[PDB]
Order: sequence, then structure tokens, then C-alpha cells
Amino acid sequence: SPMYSIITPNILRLESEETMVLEAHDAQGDVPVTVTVHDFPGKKLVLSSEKTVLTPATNHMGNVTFTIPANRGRNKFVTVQATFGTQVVEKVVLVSLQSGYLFIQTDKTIYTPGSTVLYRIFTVNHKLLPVGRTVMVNIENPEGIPVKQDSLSSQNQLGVLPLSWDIPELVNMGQWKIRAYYENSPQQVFSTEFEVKEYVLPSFEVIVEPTEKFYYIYNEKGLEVTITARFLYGKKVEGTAFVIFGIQDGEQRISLPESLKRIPIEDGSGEVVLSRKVLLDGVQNPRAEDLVGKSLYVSATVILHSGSDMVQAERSGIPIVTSPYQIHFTKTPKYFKPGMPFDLMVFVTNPDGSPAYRVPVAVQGEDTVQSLTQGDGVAKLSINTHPSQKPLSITVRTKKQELSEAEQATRTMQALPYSTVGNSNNYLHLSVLRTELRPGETLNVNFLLRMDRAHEAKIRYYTYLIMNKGRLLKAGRQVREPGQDLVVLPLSITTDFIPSFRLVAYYTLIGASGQREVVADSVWVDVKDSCVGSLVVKSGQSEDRQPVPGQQMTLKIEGDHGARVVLVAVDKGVFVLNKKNKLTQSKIWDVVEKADIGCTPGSGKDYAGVFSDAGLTFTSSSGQQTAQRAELQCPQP
Amino acid sequence: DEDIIAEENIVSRSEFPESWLWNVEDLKEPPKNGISTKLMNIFLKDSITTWEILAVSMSDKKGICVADPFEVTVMQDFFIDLRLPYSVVRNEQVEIRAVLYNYRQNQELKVRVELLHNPAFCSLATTKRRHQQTVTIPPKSSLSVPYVIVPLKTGLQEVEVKAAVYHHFISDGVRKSLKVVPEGIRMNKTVAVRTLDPERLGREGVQKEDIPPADLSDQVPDTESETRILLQGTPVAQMTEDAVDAERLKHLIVTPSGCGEENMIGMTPTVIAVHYLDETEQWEKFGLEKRQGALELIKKGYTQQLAFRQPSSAFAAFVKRAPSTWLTAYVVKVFSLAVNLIAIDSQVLCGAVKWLILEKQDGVFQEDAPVIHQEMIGGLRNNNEKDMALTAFVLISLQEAKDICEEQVNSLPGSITKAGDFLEANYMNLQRSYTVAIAGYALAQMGRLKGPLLNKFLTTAKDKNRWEDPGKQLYNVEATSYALLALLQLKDFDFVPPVVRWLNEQRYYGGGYGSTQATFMVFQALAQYQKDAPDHQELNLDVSLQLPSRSSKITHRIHWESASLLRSEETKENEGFTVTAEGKGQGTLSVVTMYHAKAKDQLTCNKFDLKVTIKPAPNTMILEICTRYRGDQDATMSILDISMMTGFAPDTDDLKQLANGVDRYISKYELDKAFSDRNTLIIYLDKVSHSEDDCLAFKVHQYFNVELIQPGAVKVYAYYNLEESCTRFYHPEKEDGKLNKLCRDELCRCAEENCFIQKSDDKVTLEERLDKACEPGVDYVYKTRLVKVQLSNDFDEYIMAIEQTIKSGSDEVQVGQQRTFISPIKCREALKLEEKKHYLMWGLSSDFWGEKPNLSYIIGKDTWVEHWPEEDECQDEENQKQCQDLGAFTESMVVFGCPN
Repeated sequence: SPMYSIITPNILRLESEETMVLEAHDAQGDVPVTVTVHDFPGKKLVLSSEKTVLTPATNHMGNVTFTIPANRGRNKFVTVQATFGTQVVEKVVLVSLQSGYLFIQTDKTIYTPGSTVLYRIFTVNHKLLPVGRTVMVNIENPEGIPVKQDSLSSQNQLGVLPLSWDIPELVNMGQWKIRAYYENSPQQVFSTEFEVKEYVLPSFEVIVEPTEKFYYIYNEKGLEVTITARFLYGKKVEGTAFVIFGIQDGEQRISLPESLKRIPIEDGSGEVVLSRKVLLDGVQNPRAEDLVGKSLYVSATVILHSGSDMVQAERSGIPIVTSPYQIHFTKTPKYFKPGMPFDLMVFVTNPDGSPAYRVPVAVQGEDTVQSLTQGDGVAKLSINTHPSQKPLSITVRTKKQELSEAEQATRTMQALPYSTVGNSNNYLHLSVLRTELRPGETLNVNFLLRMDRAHEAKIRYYTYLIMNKGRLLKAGRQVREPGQDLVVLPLSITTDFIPSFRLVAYYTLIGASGQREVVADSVWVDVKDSCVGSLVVKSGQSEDRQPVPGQQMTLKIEGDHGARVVLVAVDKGVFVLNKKNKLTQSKIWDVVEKADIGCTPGSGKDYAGVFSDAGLTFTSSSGQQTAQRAELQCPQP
Repeated sequence: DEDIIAEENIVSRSEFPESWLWNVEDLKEPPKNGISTKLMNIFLKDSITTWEILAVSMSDKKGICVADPFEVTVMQDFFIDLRLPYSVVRNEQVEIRAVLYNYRQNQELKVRVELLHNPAFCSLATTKRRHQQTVTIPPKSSLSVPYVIVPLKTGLQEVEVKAAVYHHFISDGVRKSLKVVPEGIRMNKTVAVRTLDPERLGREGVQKEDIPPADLSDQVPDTESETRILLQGTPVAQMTEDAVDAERLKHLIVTPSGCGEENMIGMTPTVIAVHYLDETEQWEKFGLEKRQGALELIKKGYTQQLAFRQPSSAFAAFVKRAPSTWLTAYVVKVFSLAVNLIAIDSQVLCGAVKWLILEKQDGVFQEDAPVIHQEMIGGLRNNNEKDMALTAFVLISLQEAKDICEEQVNSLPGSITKAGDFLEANYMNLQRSYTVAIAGYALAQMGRLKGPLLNKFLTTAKDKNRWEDPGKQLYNVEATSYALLALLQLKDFDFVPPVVRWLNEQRYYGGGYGSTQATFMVFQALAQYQKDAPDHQELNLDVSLQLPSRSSKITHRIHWESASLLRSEETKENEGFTVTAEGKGQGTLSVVTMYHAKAKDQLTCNKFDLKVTIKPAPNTMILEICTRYRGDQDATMSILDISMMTGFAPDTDDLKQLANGVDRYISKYELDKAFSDRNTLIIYLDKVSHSEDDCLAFKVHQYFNVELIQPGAVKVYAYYNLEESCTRFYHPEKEDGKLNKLCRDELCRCAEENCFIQKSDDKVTLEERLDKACEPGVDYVYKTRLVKVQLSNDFDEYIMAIEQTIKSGSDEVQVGQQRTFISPIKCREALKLEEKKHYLMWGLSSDFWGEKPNLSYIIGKDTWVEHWPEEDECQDEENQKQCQDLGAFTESMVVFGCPN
């Protein structure tokens, strides 16, 4: 039988281009395909209708690109119906109302009563490409009450919407907010805050930097901290600093009055130590072990000798730990294939959350399998699983030399067996060389097959699909000859894979009791976070004689052709006062990656779980399909 | 002077934006490997700092990109950092600091620094004399220059300080603004809080609230206020009963089978189940995929029902059996409710309708072939009121199939009308609850259910929530379902919740022996209840303000979508006004007036007591500083910020004695500095007592001599808070630290100019006196005798008797009357006015103070004060010239006057 199967993303978005992949396995000649998208359940309107032909030259695999209009709080669904020849396959897919993304940029981080707030709203879609839509904007006071609403258009604005709001003289101090949302999706609200306060700009900056990014609880030296004060124009600072320490437990802060010190700031630098004794005496608990899990914060006040300027700065979130490292399995699949090599992507970080470079890690009992973390703090550990249905429990430890075993980090995870169709023991395993991947390179994707020889010759190809930013970027086939256990796919990596992509490949056959079987496997691949194009601002003249108040200067801007660039110049004193809510690229990619429909590093409990967890819906004519998804958000709340 | 840049030739820096370059640029230049480079010329501002320039690009093919920050530091070898506060209080003496920076590697600078005069401020800088100082700034160093000023008028005022070095072409200027703020403290009074509800609290639909003007009794003189009128909407979610759980419908999915009647019996639960789950949207918990099969069953049932369709387009249990009226009507009902689900033929439905209409009848229906299953008709089973009940049923089946079979069947509307006529005529005296309910819903579809009929319909409902009649409960459920459908038609949502609640309390989920009607109707009624969504009580407020100071009317439309929107209207005038609201919904009105209130409690030195004394030491003086924290506990680490008097510097040995232990600290930086250019000092305290004054003292030497000494200052605070601080001033010459000024009713004038007019340079003539004293500026010219000299701590008062009125102006003072001439004590020695002496005095009208009943005179820079020699002194030949000149002056001014 010429089995017809369709795959469409778990969730379909409105006003967004969505792709649908169509397959006709075990078929000959041309197969006419007509795809129609209707609303659920009434089918009142035909939301989409495209056509295509499956020819033997295209290996009976084609696609349909369609965009569902935003037609005029329970979840909403649509019926996707593909018709090949006589056969008709329909599937009910969940729909998100989210039109895209909105990013807000205010010129400053803090404002005086009377000043004007200049802000730009960037309106893009899920491909981060500029669109022209209607946006609702709300100015909101610290209490939460909206004080100015507005409704503008992004059309003919090249995805950039320049706005301003005047702050009254009489105003409520505190954290104000701007909240914008697309007109069609009032449930997706993007926000940015800005502080309102009476202030004057400082003339220098103070930096509170501890020796270590953490504090080992059994360190008699205590927490040593360096204070560095320097003017905003570069020159160092002579003065006096008042430094004081405190212990933070969740949201409860306990100041340590005994730890207060006054030190001279000579040549823009000073040093001050919180002794372990003072720390322990301050808290009413002799058990130092209880301090683990809590953090330390440092507050420093620097005064110039002239007494004409003063700057207070703080460094919080300094974890009290018993280990310099911290192991995470947030990038390692929680499902394994019995009898096949199980790959682990260990993620080792410092107590402050930063990645750790060159850290020896190993599995308990398997000292042979000892790897080293990369620049992203990710190491690869492959083990060998025995054929069984017992849950595979793994315990990984750090093996950093010069470090005692009591201070080595350790973590334990568990993985469940990949259930197969009718206990046929047919497995597929995707492995990838673990290394920081960049656009413009090529990645070798290793397809490893396992099955009995009774039906091993039937497998002639794999169907692989790629998910990026929550949509299908690329789909194709991988030819496999009978006898070959491992084949390599040379995948060309471009900028469309940023920030990360999922590769889910599967094969189908007719085996055992004449049953139609589908075996799938997916893997998550991270990519070096960056801009799609590029944008650099540098000096447009001969260096390096420093400019003068009023002096003309040339600015060299280098970016993508035709691009509209928006600018802002801000005094760093502002940042000495407030350095929060600043728009970066990392935050953009953060939002994008958090709006991903995939919920796992790879694989699933069954062949349907692989598709569902990787944000996909598979539906065959024989009846093999993934369960419905009624949750817009990933597990768990 | 020589070899230095003049003040007027210095252009001060004034451009200090926190942010700028809010510009937009497009990259249209010819690409190089996809990159388009754009050179952009910009003019840097006057700030001496580092700028962070941020760029964000948006391309059609590349999307959004946030560039790395580009830093640009701007600097000079030598510059002024003018450290100004955010705001200062009107008429309060403050000290500011101008910090001069010299960042040359190995070159000291002899610098002259000046504070420009500003009429809006009071300082030693006047229009006649400058406030300059020549300091020496060592290489790689800085120096702090204190200026003591007094803000005179409120608003955005300006401070400007300039500096130039000797023997080099190096100068700098800073011109910054600060906010001057009224004496009082920021206050607001909640003038009014009113609830807006026209439909509830208003008469004839309109509600008028009268708002009183604010009290404003303690309002600071000559200050403005702002009254805020804040309108907001009160959104109220309107409640909805929870729809019956989808799982409780799992049993309604039944495979249809049997003949003409049983088929519909099996078709009813499935159709009504799908109809309910579609509206309440519960296919999520039920299972989306199952709905398809559920549809398949309905199709199946329909097709099977087509087999019993007699050639007359009617229906019966069997093909030979006579066609039933009720069964045909019910098929019409179900099929009409099923058009949204499956493919229903128009010919079948409408044909059935046209059949039913002509063999309806008077116009009223007769069942000529009763259905074989008598348990599927429900409440129509009873022998009583066959005609009315059957009429209601068939009619409802017609009106449900109206929009579909109105085009083909032309006799439909008239027939509906005839049936409606009969139902209208014989509605009263029915009595049976079921019939009243079903005929009530039959009549409500036309809107013909009003008056006494509607009254009977409402009163027949027992317990206000159910249509009950002795017999089977299914009849009551069916009847109550019809009645609920009627209430959903009459838009009577005040009677609906009890009914719906009772239906839900029965827990009847359909299905079973003869459940057909009770299954169809209760779920049709509940589905229709979930259809007519009342989820938000309508909000549409029309609120019009009415201010006396406004020509027109300010109106506001409060809608549901923007109910939470704060609608503010400001008014500078303290007014009483009228608010008129009308429309459905609720709102809140808040009138809140901001103003400036006088404060009895001191707004200064609230957390610190500071006493500063300067006394002649046994020119060397003794500075004594006593401070005390105003708290329950001792203060922690604190700062004493001491600025020297112009020309004075602390004794090194005393400082070295202070720095040793005793819970005090003076840095090596301070102790190493030379005696010269050490005009500021910071003494650190480990703690200050709250119980009593902690006192210290040290000697200060006068290394430089100046005619005008600026008061020094002391500022105490705790390190953790600079705002909670205290500042006192000190001055050797008799003063409480404060500069000389004359204040009344929050209006102060500066009094730091020349004592009078000298008169020292050369010598005075007769022409000189006549020419000067004849100017229009000169208001009064008097010959006075010094009666009394009142010595005071602030200003000397000179009680003078106007011996002769040589020239009179504004003041209509007569000969013999007395007038008081006020002058700063510093001038007492310069005037040398002795009693029993005479004087020639003339002055401006701007020297008046302050009103006619007690009008006093101010001896200012333009006040002529000359000693008038006595007659026996005039007999001397040395005083001859002055005597001749004065006598002549008097004669010419009195007799001839000014010639213009």
C-alpha cells in the first residue's frame, strides 16, 4: 500500500508562513495532492487551499506553504486536510494567536520628572523579520494603572515605530512600564520598564568585584572583595570607601553590621575582606552547612576627597557553595534506545550561572568515559546501554584535578526506554559531533540504524525535518543502502539556524506480522548566538587622540545593505545610576528561544512522543498519528 | 589682569544632555560582501565623560540586530566640574562646589576662578565687583572651590562659573541650571471621592456631583497649585453558570437503528450532544478526533430516516402507516437543528413544512395518526390541552425551520401568524405549567408574549425557578427547558440564573426510556444559555465635567475596552465644579489637589543636630563643631564636611592630634597637602552619639587676607544617606553664618553690595553734587540729623530726623518726622554715623522697605551719605569749601531745583 503521511508543526500561528510536508511512501507515478485548511469545528471558511504533485523524481515527498489569515478563553483549533488521489488525511492542530514579537527600547534607563521618554517599538514576526501591523501601546504607572493608551500602525515604518511620552513635573516616583501588544493578540503583551526618580549624574563609577564568583563555605580566608572606582572619562579615583556585607536567603536580607569597614581608595582601588568568623557570628546558626544555598551581597559607598560626589554600588547573588561547579542535564535527552550508545550533553556551570571552560567530567564506574567541557561549558559523554526495559540511571561527577572529592560537583539523572511498536526492537539513533557550531560551516549528522536482518534491506531512506524558531526550516531525504549501519548527512549550516534547531528524522516499513511500523528520533543542536546579518559602530576618523567638548567627529557604521539603523548616545553616569531593562541581542534570542514549541533535547517515550516533544504532528493514512496537543505552553507550569 | 584670558572672552560649556543622537540613518551605500559602510558626522556635546552609542538595524531580509555598544570618551587637560544639586529651596543659603581638575602630568597651574553674578541669586558676586580667587592646582591633581549662594526666585535658575590660567591660553566655563523650589513641603489633599452610577444613583438617568474647592488654608504665599480630576471605569465581570461537564455526555453518542420513530430516538441524543459540545467548546476534554465519528452517526441516522419519507414528504413509523403530525414536526425540528453539522436536503425539510402547514388545519394542528412510541413526546402525552401543546410544538418546529424554508414555502409566515393568533387568544386559562411554558416560548419567538399573558407566564413558575406540574419529572425538565429558552428570548437575565441553577441541580444528563424530548430540550436550552453570553455587564459612561474657568464642556466616554484607563484633567485654579454622568455602568471620580503647605516642623536638620562656632583664639581662630544624631540609637559611620573661610586653613598639629584614635579618621591625603590650597577637609567619624553632643575643635590660621570673607561651612551626615544631612555656616565677623539680606513674606533682596557711595577716588565739587542729585533716579534728597543708633545682631538701624526736605519723591515725609535708615552691620564702621550729627543723604526709590505706614530706608550702593558740618565747624577755614558747597547745594536745589 502507498502509505500517505503528513507532518505539520504542533502549533500553527496566525499571519505566519507555515509549511506542511507530504509523503507518499511505497508509491509509483505522479500523485496529485491538494491541501485545504478549514476552521474548527464549523468549517465555515476555507482558510487555505494549495496544490502540488508528488513525482518519482522528487521521491514522492513534497511541501505546501500556506498562511492562515487572522479571521474575526478556550484554545482554538483548525482542521488540516490533505488529499492524495482517492485518499484523504485530516488532522486537528492547535492554533496560537501570537502574531510575532515586539521589542521596546527607551533612550535611557532612568528619568527625572519633567524629562521626555523617547522610545522605539520594533515589530517583527516569528522569523524576526519586520512587519507592518497595528500595535496597542500602554503607559503604566508603578501602581499598575494605565495612564495613556494608544493605537498605531507599523506599516511603511520598516518595522520600527518611533514614539515619545512626556513625564509631568508632578509625578509618582518608581518603576514605570511601557506595555505593547499586537491588535490581533492582546494576550501576548511585551513590556519594558524605566525608573522615574529625582537625581543628578555622578562623575565616576564604582565596581564591586569579589575575588571568586562564589564563596567556599570552608574557606578561612573569607570573602575577599576588590573595590574599583574610576571617573567616567577614564582617570582613576582617590577617596574613601565604606563597605558592608549581608546574607540573602531567597528574598530575606540580613545585614552584617559587624562587617562594616572603612578603607582608603588609593589609585582607584581598594580591598576589603569579610572574615569567616564575622560571617558566622552574624548569623545565629553554628552549622555553616545551612548557609549553603544562600548568597552574599556587598554594598560599597565611595566618597571623593573633595566630598562633592558620592557613588553607591552593589554586588549581590554570590552563592555560598561547597563546590566551584554545578552539573546540569538540561541538554541531555531523558529517553534512551536499549542496546544502543546513549549520548549525554553535560552542562557544567559556575555558581553564578556562567559556563565553565575545560572541566573534566565523568560517569561513575566508567572512568574511561571522561571528557572535557568546551567554551560553552558543554561536554559529550557516550555510554553503552544493554538491551533492557529498566530505567537507565546516570550519575556524573567532575574530575577537576587539584580539587578534593568533597568539592567535586555531582548530579544524578534518569532516562526511560524508548518504547517500540509491538516490541519489534527497531531503533534509530541520531548522533552529532559536539562542538560550538557557527553559520557557514557543515555538520555531519550520524544516522545509526538498529533492527533485525529480516527487514533491514527494506530501509532505503530516512525522512529528516528541521525545526527552527518554531517552524520548519528544511526537510529532506537520506539515502541508505542495505547493510550500512551508519550513514552521514553533510548538513550545510547558514544563518537560518540561529539560535538553535531540532533535527527529527524517521523511517517507516512493513514488518513482523505485516504491520506498518514507524521509528523516529530527534536531536537538539545549539548554534552560536549572533545577529542574522551584522552591525558595527566604530570611529570614522584617525585615532587615537581623545575628542574635545564640542569637537566634530565621524562615526563609521557598517551593516547590511538597505537596512534602517536607529541610534542613541547615552552618558554612562545614567548606567552608574541604573543599568536595567537595556535592549540587547541576547535578550532577543532569549525571548525567541523561550517561545519555542519544542520541549525536549531529543527523542520521546514512543515514535509519536518524538514528534510531539519536538513540536510536530505526524499523521499517516494507515492510522499512525501523534496524540492531540491542547497545551499552548510547554510542561510544566 | 595681565597674561590671562578675560571673563567675557570665555564661552562656557552648557550642553549636558543625558542622552542625544536620537537619529535615523539608512544604509544605501554600495555593498561590499553584503556590508554597506556609512560615515556619519556628529557634533559632540559639552559633557566630559564617556558616551555609550547604541545601534539597532532592521532589514527586510536580515531582520533585527542590536549592535555592541560603542564607547567614546571626551576630555580636557583642565576643566571645571560644577557639582549642582537637583533642587534647592528658595531663600535658603546653600554651599555649592566647583571642582577644578588639572590632568597635566608635571605642570602646576596658577588659576583664577570666578563666580558670575546673577540677580536671581544672592552672593558676594555683585554687578560692581567680581567674586574671583587665585588658586594653585598641582600636577595630576584637583582643587575644590566653595561658593555660598542664596536662591531668590523659584523656577529653573542658572549658575555659571568660569576659570582661566595665568601665562597660558587655557580656560574653561560651566553654565548649568537648577530647580528653585518654594519654602513649603509637597502636599496633596483628597478633595473628593465619588461613586458614579447614573442608572442607580442618578435621577432621570443623569447624576450631578458638585465638587468643593480645596481648603488651602496653610498654602505657602505666592505658590501655584494643580487640581487633578481622575475618572476611571469600574469593570464588573458578569457571572455564568458552569456548563455541564463533557464527560457526562459520553453516553449520548448512540448508534441509530430501528424504524421511523426509533431512528429519531437514537438520532436525538447524538445530535443534541454534538450541538451542545460545539457551542460550549468542550471537544478538548472529550476528544477532538471523536467528533468525526459522532458526525458519521448523525449522517447515518439522517440517511436511515430518508427511507421512511412518504411521497407526501411526510413521516410515519412505517411506509404504509398514516403520516404523523408530531413525528413530522419533530423530524423538522431535529433536521433544522442539524444543518450546521451534516448535509440536509432542503426539499425534505421544506416539503415536510409545506405538508405540516396545509394539514395543520382555524389554523391549528391536529394529529390524525398518533405516534406509536408515546414516551418520546414527553409533556404532550397528557389528554388535557392537546391542541395548544401540539400547536406550540409544531409552531416552534416551523420557526426553527423558518430561515431555511421561507423562500420555497410561501405559506409559512401567514401560518405562523394564524397559529400565533390562536395561541394568543387562548393562552389564559390553560393552567398546566408545561403548556404555559411551551406556548410561552412559542409566543416569545414572535415577541407576542406581553402584558397579563407574560404576567401569568412569570407567576406560573413555582419557586421562581421551575415550571412544575404533578406527574413525571421529565415533563417538568422539558417544560423548564422551554421556559429557559423563553427567558433567553425575552432577554430577562434577572430571572435566568435561578432557572439555570435548578436545571443544573437536577443532574439530568439525558438518555433512557423516553428521554427524547427531555434530552433534546434541556441541552438545547443550556447550549442557548451558553450562546447568549452575558459575560460582561454593558459599560458605556458619558461623563461631562464643568469648570467655571473653562469656556466649553469637557466630555469623556468610558467604554469597556478602556475601563481601567486613568482619565486625568488638570486645573491650575482652585475651583468648585460640576460633574454630570449618564449611561449604563459604574465608575469612580477622584478629585485630588496638589499644592505647597507651610511646615511648622523644620525641613532641615531632621536627623542631625549641628552647632558650629568660630571664636578669636587667645589672626588665628578656633572652630568648634558639636554634632548629635537624632535617633533612638547611636549613628553609625558619619562624615563631617568642612569648608574653610576664604583665606583660612586648618592647623596641621591639631589635625594630627584628631586623627589618632578617638574613633576619628583623617586620611593621609588630607594631612599631606600643604597649608596652601587646603580650603576643604573631611573628618570621618566612626559613630556619633544620640545621647549628647560629640564635640571637636581645631585652630584655623589666616594665610591670605581679603576684604570680603565668605562664610565657611560644616555638613554632617551618615554614609548610608546623604539626603538626611545638616549644614551650618560660620563667619568670624558677627553673623550666624548667613550672608546679608532683607526678607519679608517669602520675598528676599540681596544686601551684599557697597555700603554707600564713596567719594574716595578724587574730590567732590558743587557741580558734581548738583549733577548727581538731579538725576531722575534720585528719588529723595534730605538734610537729616542722627537721632538714634539701634545696634542689632543683623542690621543696624539709623533713626534720623528729617531736618529739611531738600527734594521729596515717593515718600511724603514732613520736616520734623523721623525715618529709619537700615544698613548691614559690616558697614557700621565704614559709615561712622554719630548721634547729634547732621548729614546730606539722597537715595533711590528701590531702597524703600517696605510700606508707607512704617516706611524705612535702605542704605545701598547708590545711597549718598555725606557728613554735614556744624556751623561752628563752618567757622573754620578748612571746612570752608564743604560748607560753601553744601549751603549752595541746599539753596540751588530748594529754590531752582532740577532744570531737566
